Amino acid sequence: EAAGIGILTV
Amino acid sequence: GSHSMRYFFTSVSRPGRGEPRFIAVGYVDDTQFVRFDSDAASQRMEPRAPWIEQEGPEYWDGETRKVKAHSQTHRVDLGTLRGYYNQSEAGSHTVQRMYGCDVGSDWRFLRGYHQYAYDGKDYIALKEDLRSWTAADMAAQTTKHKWEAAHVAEQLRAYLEGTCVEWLRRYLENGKETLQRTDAPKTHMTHHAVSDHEATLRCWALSFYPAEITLTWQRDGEDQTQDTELVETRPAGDGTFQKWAAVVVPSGQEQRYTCHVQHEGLPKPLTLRWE
Amino acid sequence: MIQRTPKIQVYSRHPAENGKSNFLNCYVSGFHPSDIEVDLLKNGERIEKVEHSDLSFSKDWSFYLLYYTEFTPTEKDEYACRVNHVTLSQPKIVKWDRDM
Ligand code: NA
Repeated sequence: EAAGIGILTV
Repeated sequence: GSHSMRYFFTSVSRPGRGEPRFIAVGYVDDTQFVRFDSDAASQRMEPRAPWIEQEGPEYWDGETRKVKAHSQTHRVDLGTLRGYYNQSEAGSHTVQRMYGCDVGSDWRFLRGYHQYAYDGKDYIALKEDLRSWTAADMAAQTTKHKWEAAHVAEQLRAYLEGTCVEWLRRYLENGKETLQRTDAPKTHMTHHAVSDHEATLRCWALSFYPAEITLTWQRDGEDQTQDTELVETRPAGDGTFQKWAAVVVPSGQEQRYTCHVQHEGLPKPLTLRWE
Repeated sequence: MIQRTPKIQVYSRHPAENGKSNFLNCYVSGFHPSDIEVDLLKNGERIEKVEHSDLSFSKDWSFYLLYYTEFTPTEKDEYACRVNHVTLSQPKIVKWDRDM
């Protein structure tokens, strides 16, 4: 499963 | 016996031709198992391995939701990065992100990673402690301050040490026939004259899995690193890999040369000879 | 801006035997940026029946793709892969050499 948290715009 | 799960995301801007192209793929070791392409008709995360097909509707719905959220974030990022670097609309630019986790032979966590690149170069990466950032230039320092203030590393660490490892274990179990196999390379060397005084010696490895392999040439036991042409390990298309290494040698000297093959599938490393 | 040239390999999935079905592969790796044109050629002409893998990349950020088609080799038919990319000043043709 991929990440559902922690993936934020730079 | 060691294993990895990795997700790879690529977003490419296309000036005056619509929204950026977005592609996601996911791998366990050297076996792909999911994909998403923004240009495709389905707009779904899709299976690309037989053993992932058994996951139910909630899986596919949830993975599709996540990947679309990644797509939207990288869409914004292309705009932000053009601002950070004072770049125009005239050209196309590329963002890449890759993350995932490694486990050893006992399936226990070794390490986690999360790395981002802009236009083919390191931008920002999570350090090995999963608590701090390596920013590669001044613009990436801006991202670091923002990601520190937003506690992104804590979120990523929870994923990498928890969810990532748990799902890698499930996949390893469900796809055991494919994923926990080792196919030893079938090896041979070929010999062809390139003139009346020289010959190409090529060392082959075929039909192997996983992709990790070392092929080296020796002349009287000395490594011929600078004189060896080594090609990139390449997919046969059936789930196995191929690789060759070549040297050009004076005719008559073949018996001085040996090829050496190391792979996790071999009970012992092999030495192939011309005598 | 970083640009990296594709390393192109043209080869068959299994050891080729005339009259026995097989797959023809063109593997392009090591390239950046991702925009690339790859065609398999049979006696100089574009093969229509061609699939490719999903775009992925290596530890060093460079991209790779596999283009492939089912084929049945013969004595007379000549196969190749034609690749264009911003790093190549003209399209580059690599011929299939079954005797490597
Ligand atoms: Na070109």
